[PDB]
Amino acid sequence: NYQPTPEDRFTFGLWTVGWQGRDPFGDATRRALDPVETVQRLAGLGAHGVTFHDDDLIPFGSSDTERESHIKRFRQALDATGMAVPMATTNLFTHPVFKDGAFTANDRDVRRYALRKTIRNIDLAAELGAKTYVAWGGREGAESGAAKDVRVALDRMKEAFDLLGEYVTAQGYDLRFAIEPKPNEPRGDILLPTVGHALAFIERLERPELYGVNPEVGHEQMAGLNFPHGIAQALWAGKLFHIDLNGQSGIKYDQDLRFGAGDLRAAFWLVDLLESAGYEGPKHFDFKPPRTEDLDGVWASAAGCMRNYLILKERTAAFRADPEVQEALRAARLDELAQPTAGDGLTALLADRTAFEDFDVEAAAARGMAFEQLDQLAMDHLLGAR
Amino acid sequence: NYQPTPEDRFTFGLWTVGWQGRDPFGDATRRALDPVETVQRLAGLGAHGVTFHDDDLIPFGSSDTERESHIKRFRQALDATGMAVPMATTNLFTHPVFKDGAFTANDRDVRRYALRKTIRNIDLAAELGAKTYVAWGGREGAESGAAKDVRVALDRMKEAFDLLGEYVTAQGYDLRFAIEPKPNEPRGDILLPTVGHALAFIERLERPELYGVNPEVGHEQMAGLNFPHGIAQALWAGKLFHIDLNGQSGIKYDQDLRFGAGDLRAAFWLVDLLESAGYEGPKHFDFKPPRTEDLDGVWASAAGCMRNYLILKERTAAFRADPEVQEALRAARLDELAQPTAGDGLTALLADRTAFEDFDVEAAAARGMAFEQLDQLAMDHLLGAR
Amino acid sequence: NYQPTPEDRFTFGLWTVGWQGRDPFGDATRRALDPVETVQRLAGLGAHGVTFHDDDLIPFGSSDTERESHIKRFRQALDATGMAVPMATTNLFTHPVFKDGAFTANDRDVRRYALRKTIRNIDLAAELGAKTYVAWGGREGAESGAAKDVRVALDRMKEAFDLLGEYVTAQGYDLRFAIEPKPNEPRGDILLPTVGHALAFIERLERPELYGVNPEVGHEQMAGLNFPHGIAQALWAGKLFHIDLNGQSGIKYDQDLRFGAGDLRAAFWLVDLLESAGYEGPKHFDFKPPRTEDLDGVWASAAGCMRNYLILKERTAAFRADPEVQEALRAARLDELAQPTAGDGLTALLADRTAFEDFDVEAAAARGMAFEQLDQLAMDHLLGAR
Amino acid sequence: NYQPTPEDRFTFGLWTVGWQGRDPFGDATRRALDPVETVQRLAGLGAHGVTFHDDDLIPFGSSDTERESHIKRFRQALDATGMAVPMATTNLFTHPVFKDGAFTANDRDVRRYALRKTIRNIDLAAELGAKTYVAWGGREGAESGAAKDVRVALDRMKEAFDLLGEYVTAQGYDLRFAIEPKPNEPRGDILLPTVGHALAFIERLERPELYGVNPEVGHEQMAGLNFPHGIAQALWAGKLFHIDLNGQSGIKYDQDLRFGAGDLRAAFWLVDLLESAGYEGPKHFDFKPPRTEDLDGVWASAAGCMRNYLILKERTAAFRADPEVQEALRAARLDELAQPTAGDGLTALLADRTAFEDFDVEAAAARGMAFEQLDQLAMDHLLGAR
Ligand SMILES: [Mg+2]
Ligand SMILES: [Mg+2]
Ligand SMILES: [Mg+2]
Ligand SMILES: [Mg+2]
Ligand SMILES: [Mg+2]
Ligand SMILES: [Mg+2]
Ligand SMILES: [Mg+2]
Ligand SMILES: [Mg+2]
Repeated sequence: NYQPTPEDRFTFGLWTVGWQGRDPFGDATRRALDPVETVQRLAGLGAHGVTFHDDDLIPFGSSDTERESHIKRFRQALDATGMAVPMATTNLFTHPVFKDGAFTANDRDVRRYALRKTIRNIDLAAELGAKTYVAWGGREGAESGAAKDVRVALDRMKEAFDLLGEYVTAQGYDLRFAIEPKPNEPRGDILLPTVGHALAFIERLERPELYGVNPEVGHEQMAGLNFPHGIAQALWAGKLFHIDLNGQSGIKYDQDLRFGAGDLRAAFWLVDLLESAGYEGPKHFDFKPPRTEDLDGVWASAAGCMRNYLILKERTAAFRADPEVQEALRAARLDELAQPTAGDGLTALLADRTAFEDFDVEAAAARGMAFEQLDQLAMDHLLGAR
Repeated sequence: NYQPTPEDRFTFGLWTVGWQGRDPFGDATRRALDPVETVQRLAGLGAHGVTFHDDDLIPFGSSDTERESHIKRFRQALDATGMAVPMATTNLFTHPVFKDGAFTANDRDVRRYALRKTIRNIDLAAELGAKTYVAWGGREGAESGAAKDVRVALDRMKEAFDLLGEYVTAQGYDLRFAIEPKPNEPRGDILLPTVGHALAFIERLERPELYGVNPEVGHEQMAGLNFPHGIAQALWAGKLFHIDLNGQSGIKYDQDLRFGAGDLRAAFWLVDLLESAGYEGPKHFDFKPPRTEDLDGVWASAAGCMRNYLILKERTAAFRADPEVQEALRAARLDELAQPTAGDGLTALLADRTAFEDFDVEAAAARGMAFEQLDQLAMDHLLGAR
Repeated sequence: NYQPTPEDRFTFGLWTVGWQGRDPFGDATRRALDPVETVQRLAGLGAHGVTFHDDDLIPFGSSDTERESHIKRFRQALDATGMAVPMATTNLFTHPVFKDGAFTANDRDVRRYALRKTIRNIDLAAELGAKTYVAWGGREGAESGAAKDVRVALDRMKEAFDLLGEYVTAQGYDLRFAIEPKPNEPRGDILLPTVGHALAFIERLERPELYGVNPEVGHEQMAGLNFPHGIAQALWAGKLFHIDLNGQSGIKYDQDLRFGAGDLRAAFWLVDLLESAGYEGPKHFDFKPPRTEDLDGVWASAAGCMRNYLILKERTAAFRADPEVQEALRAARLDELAQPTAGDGLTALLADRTAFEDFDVEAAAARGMAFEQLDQLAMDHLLGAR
Repeated sequence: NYQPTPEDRFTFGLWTVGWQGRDPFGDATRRALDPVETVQRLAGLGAHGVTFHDDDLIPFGSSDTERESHIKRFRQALDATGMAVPMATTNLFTHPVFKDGAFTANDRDVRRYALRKTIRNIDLAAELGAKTYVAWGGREGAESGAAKDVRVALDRMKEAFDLLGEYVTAQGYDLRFAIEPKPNEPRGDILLPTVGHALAFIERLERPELYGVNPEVGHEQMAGLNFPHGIAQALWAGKLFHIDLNGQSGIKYDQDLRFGAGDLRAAFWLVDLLESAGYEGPKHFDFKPPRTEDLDGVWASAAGCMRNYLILKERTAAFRADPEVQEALRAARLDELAQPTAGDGLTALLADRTAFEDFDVEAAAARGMAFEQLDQLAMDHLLGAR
């Protein structure tokens, strides 16, 4: 059985299964969903919780009276189901006012409203229990080269994040922020386009420890990059506070496909890394069930997300448990890459003649890497052909 | 006249015009070049200096006797011509021993030799006058997911860089390091794949002030990204210690085309940024004159690099000098993006009702950005159609 | 003053200037437009005419009576402004019924509703005077491998285009069909993804003379292909019945930027080929005025498209008439490419010893191609630097 | 034990296992191989045969006498191992003389040397028993816009393929031609960039029955295209004369990875289509054993290719025979896609009111497609989880 138990820590966004199918060239094919219904039906599927946008839970223009009730209805649903809200975020992209940006919009009033919209939802995620607030600067970018000065916009993004962290520190909320990076769509080019680009911005902030990254599979495969390597660098820096799982079939529009689909081998490697690294955070799914589907094909696609990750857990664990693989990893000197290069020091490395004058480049170049053998061992494990 | 004077600070690599035309599917079409000849012929073209690889100046396997003379011949050429050597680097990719890596190779002896090869050329760049040493980890990557643990390899890259900075600090060399980032080719995926990815690694080093980035146009256009935005973030962090200029015609093999070719509009924006920012460093050209050309088409392609940048200097300066553009930039509230969002503070932003309750999202959303007008003003300036 | 006149045959879509700004992450930012408004304003901007989808002119569900009023309004505007309707097409993508395809939908009733919607608007184009009917299978395609047997779907695409030629041939209309190819978006992979792919599909039709291509610049650049080259092969086959001009900044989503932006050099080589071949057809812009813009920005974008085209007409003509260029071309032996390779015959080539035995292969290979000097001449002719 | 036998018709290139590791940034890492060595070793690995370039078997410049000895050696090996030579091709890319193209080179003497080199090796293939001759115009293309008039170059490609069909038709050989399309590398843009582009070129030939396609998986995936779809259109046109199996990790350089790697799901859908269509031709691997590997790694890569294929043969067959899948397909109405859209005729469809007036468009659009349940059934059939 590859069934999900809330111990698997699988989370979905209200907007995932809720996607009504309105694409750029077509209209909606599915009706709108209730947040309460989604929490309930996602619970019988084995999920651990749900994440949300402000605009997903509280309609825009809603009075405070309507707001409190939309929340009370949602909390009674989470309480009665057992669901969690590990993460929250702000729609700072859908409304026409967020056309040129939110935090980096050329118009100051817009910037100032984006901050107020976000601070309000931060307050909500605090009382609901969320430990991470994600930010996706989807509109923070341009289609022309003189419409935004990146240098000056990175100043307005720093300000906003450092203001949002001055509020969390003042309030005493147990929240840490996570930047979701995308290279294009909805804007032509987005600011902070990669995991590395956001990881750098963080170290230029005032309280860099409150900020981290929320990487998405297809957001990096949209740029031709290896998401597992990106997760590795963010792990290597301690800045994987959240992750978004899905599928992407090339360098094209953001498909937001179910996990496992797209590049299957890269999903095998992703599960290998997270499980070797001990990722104890939410495994969040940001997929858009295709507009050709109905509500039954919506829940089927959310169960496949969970089933596919679980099948990969079993295949990636069986792969590292295999003595044949463990011997092949040793054949490929992966054990010797964890050995420090110059623990003797620079002075003693500079006196090693065996590291230069008495080194046989030619014997060493003749040494094969045995990488092809290790890789077919992986493919047969992924396939269950062992 | 769009002629280059050594005040333009144009530099080329010995390997650029020296490229003999050996591609993956074909053999060389051009003969090898002498370093001395290249310095001389690049000097009559108006260049300011030349950069070099160890293996470009000193053949591999060369005795110390041969080495000193290859250098003495090169220095007499630079002295007699007036050429500069602003930057140097190490071939840690061509030799078969660097197949799986140099600094992050699974085999420790290889790692230890890569360091010794680099420390030797560092010494040379010191005495020659170079102020930047560039590192291109072209082989630091994989084609399979179990052949390299990125987390452990980033540990071996940190060690090597922190060892190379322990040597520069001990020797007292006026050198700062620059990481050249590439996403793929020669390996399937390379470690530190973007400018952001390298900018992050730097802030995880022990002496982060000695390290910076050397971005290349086509290395970022290979990933679908906007090189001007990348230069902006690196500028915004003070970590543009060097730059590599060329052309790339899409997400494909590294074409290393002349500057101006490829995405011409992005080269207009690149020159705009560097000149607005006051880049006072070397404008280095990393182009491979096509293998269909002869030595006369080699020097023509190096003169076009310089001519194209100069034509763009004149068009980007005329664009920002135009009152019509200056009015359009004000129409697009680019002046208002340099205004801080909440200089009144968080407390006063939280008390501004005009930033939330009394804000007319609808009037603000109705406001157009006038970005299309500013952009045609740029296109007509680039074209000289004003 | 590169100013357009109706004699330039610049057309436009009603959905181009009409785009309201709705993208997959954002609501509409602009109001809907009345076709009579579009006709009149683009007639003051120098256009030759407009084009349309069925549901752009007659709202979906409209009764016959409402239908005829909408046409009569439109026609009154055309006749008053002198603007013609050179091409028509059908919306087979916006409605949910089309979510798995129109002619290739897995359900037969939808495939029949498509042809009928279509034939209904082919009559209308015959009345309005259109000479080309364009078809774009944006919904013909898939995101999954067992959702569409492409081979069976092509039999359904053949059936439809062949039923559509039987109807035109029976009613005696002076209309020809053109296929707009696109590689992806809205579907994961779209059937007939390139200009070539549909050139081949056309040859498998019963009446292959009624069918050509509507290439769109951005569509080929979403697969990393050379648009001038593909147009060359449609010009060679004789199947360039219509052209759709826009702009694209690489392999991403269909940005539908205004013509000239994206890759200026590609636009430079398209206007060369188009004007050296005598494309007497309509120069059609299928752009999307960016959602950051108001209606004044919108009309400024349509102006840019036509201005940008006419500048390139001025610089490609000057290029091909430059005596320096006409000498560079003879040096690159582009005159000899026009000489038949073997006008003497097979038996004569096989008897020739100068084509094998006595051919000096090392001399031919030492001859340069002089391609870089030619290209710098074209770069300076594009930028007004000659 | 998914173990290959010659009855599986798995062929190989001599340049595949022969690759020495030379890439554009690196020297050779492996020694050259003797064709007799390759024939024998791949005969112990379960292959049906090998393929070859002219210069892979007869060194360039070889005298007729040296020529005949090389053939006789090779043939002795073939006859001893039972391994056949199913396809031959010509190297028209490695020598400098081919740097601007072979059949489309701007110089006529090179265009004639090409056809003669070629015809020389077409004789050889007729002797060795080959039934397909493949042509790959890796050098036919350009990096500049005025270096090649594509329309005139296509007239030179037509001339050549038509002179080549006149020679085969005169000598009575049981050989057919196949075009290997590739989008880029070694040239900036290669002519006939896709499967479709050459399907159309073939139709413009005098004897269009002697010409099919040699699609390569990685070549289409270097343009972001679906290889199973393109093969479907070659199977539909009847022009799939040969297939080249490898692996590719997205839009980058031709990695020529071993089959199975890159996108496993694409390989899963290719083996489905190939085995459901009855492709009786040779299953040819055009991979490049990575330069990180020794000769034992090399032979392990050829084994992987054939093993990976046979596993997919096991899982696509089980998929299409699963009774659960055969019910999912009927639910996705893939049976109705096989029903003609309008077997009743045009006049009967136009009389039908149930195809317009009385069609319930909102019901059809509310019906789901059940595409996600089908695909999870194919994901679990691929991974052995059903
Ligand atoms: Mg997404
Ligand atoms: Mg997300
Ligand atoms: Mg480069
Ligand atoms: Mg470089
Ligand atoms: Mg388009
Ligand atoms: Mg179009
Ligand atoms: Mg290949
Ligand atoms: Mg091949």
